[PDB]
Amino acid sequence: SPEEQKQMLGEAIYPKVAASQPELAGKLTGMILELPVTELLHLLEESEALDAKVNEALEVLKEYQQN
Amino acid sequence: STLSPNASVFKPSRS
Repeated sequence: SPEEQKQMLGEAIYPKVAASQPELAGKLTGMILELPVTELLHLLEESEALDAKVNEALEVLKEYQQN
Repeated sequence: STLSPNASVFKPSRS
């Protein structure tokens, strides 16, 4: 299913996210998993693309939880 | 953004 597709890609993305955000990795990975599979495969191939997506999700999350 | 702060926390599986 698409859900297991995302979950499987999440399994590869999570440790890369956790290496820079060990506390928020679960939440940041889940946010990123909204993206389509082709984009997720791109993030797994390009560490600087994943990093920028992590930073974006960080800023979206902070705005959500602050103001 | 396209990212939602309402997204589910990702949980890894284990054996």
